[PDB]
Amino acid sequence: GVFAKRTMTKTRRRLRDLDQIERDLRSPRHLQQYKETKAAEDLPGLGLYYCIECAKWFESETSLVGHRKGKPHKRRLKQLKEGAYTHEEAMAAIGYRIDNG
Amino acid sequence: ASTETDLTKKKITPMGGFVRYGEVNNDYVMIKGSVPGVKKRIMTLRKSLFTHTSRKALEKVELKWIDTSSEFGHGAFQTAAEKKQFMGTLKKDLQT
Amino acid sequence: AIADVVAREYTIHLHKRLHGVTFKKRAPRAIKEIKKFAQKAMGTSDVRLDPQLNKKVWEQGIKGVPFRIRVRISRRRNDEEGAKEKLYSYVQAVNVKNPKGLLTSVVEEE
Amino acid sequence: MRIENCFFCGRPAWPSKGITFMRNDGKAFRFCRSKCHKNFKMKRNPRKLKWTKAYRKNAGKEMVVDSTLQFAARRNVPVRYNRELWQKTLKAMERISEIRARRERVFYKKRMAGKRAREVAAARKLVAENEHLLPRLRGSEKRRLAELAAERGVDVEELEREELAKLASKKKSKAFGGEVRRV
Amino acid sequence: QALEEEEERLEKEGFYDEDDEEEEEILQKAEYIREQHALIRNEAKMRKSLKNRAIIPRKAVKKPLSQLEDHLDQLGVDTEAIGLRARAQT
RNA sequence: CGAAAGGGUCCUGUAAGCAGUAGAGUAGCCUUGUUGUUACGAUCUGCUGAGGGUAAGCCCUCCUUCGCCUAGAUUUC
Ligand SMILES: [Zn+2]
Ligand SMILES: [Zn+2]
Repeated sequence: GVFAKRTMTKTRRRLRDLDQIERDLRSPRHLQQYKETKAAEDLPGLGLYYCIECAKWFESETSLVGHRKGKPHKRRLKQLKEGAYTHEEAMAAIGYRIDNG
Repeated sequence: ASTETDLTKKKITPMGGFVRYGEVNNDYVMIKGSVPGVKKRIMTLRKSLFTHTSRKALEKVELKWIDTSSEFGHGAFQTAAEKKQFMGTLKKDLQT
Repeated sequence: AIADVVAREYTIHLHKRLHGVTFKKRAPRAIKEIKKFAQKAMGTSDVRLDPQLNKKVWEQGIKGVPFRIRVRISRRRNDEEGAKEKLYSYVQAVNVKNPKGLLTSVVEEE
Repeated sequence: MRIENCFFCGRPAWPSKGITFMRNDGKAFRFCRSKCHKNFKMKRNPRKLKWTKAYRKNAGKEMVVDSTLQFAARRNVPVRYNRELWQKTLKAMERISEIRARRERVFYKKRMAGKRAREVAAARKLVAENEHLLPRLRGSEKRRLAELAAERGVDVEELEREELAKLASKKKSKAFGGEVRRV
Repeated sequence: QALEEEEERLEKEGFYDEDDEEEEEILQKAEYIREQHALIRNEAKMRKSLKNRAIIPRKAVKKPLSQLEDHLDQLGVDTEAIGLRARAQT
């Protein structure tokens, strides 16, 4: 069940990308900038309960724990284990490379 | 349709031909912008009635590239050789 | 040079003739296109369609007409007395493996 | 100007083709067409979409380990312009393209080696199961060839093989139904 | 120069080299069998309308002697040696 | 000129079928486990950028086939 499926693909309804989520998992600084672009008082649960893999805020720790048992979270985990598509892999697909000397 | 910086030996006709026209095998005029007619239509080209007043009439044009990809879709290749080189060997190539 | 009584096998490309037709009219329109095709090919305004050919046209309902169909058109002599036309065409469906990739071919009388 | 490549599918991206997505972390994504752009907006994986160079490289259907693929790179250290160097670069470019085409054909044939053996085995199994559907002579044809053999003193098997060859040469298709005679 | 030397070495080693009538015959026979299967399936599709109606039983339909003789002749049976005329009712 | 067909150009996204020491696990037979084995089993991999469609207002084809043709009727200082 997706809320308002007609306008899911609009730019104003865009969700966070998987490579950005991978960078959030690798480096806490990048996650810190992403959380700086938000306001904690408007966040669900005052921004205390956050799943990095789903890039999602939850209203309580019980809600976050219950979300971890669902298949969307496991689908995100499987996608992250397979790896996110990046510009470097796009380069390697066509056999291009960067020459820095 | 070749330029001094694009050294591909190719003609003005796009890949698959001009849509609903065919191929341009004669001399052609390339006009900036758009013209009142449609495809296949007779065009009358006239000399300007007055001496021009703009610098655009005085500019000399240097073309770097002319598109010859297919206009029957989202064409990404300027020549059939380029399409074959990007695609690789197909099943019918070994079948032949 | 061509005799009156003659049978040829054709491939009719019904897709380009039914392109854009209203869905409840596609199969009757295809029947009329087969009649018009046979009349153009044989010169006979009297065209008779085999019921198996009608079943083949209506095989997938009113809007599921095949893209290509292989037919045999047989120009024959109208032997009935007081006929308006001396010749007529009879159109049958042909059992082939694949209607694609076939040329027009004259069917042997024997 | 230069030829770019599509981020999603890897096709050449000539000027004024496709669309570029500017992301707020500083990354640009060039797409060659609306198909690639819309699949990106739906967050499909190019590695899983089988029509992409990403999938083909992940599946091993593209030649990747080859010496002819080392000559093209994004040159971040520029070279002072030299007419002889540019002309010899053009000649080397043509030669590299020819050698790459030959090696790609060899790679594809190495991929498609075993097809003949698999198809021959399938053909043998099908024939062994359906020998009764093979072309044969009619009973009346066999009768008339037998009485021709008796009349002419010839080999009945010889006229049978000749008629089988003629029947294989002459191909005829069956037509459904038949006309009903009018009163 | 290194690429050209590699090309010469591969051409000497036979990297670009390129390579049965019984196999051709059995492939042609299998193709004929597949064509016969397609024709049989087309016949079944023509005669079947099981979504909208049931097929009339074969015992309720009189079979023409000419069609039976033609089918047996195509199968390769001497119909004159068995005498199909005396069997057929009128 | 028409109808097919072939080639090109586009659109989709990898056909049917077969096979596989891929497949969570379950049940049998015995060497009672040593891919033990056989059977089933979403899916995965290979054959396969394959299959399908392509002018209906896409392009090319004296040199790929089959057919058509110097009419008929009406009228005119
Ligand atoms: Zn989660
Ligand atoms: Zn693309």
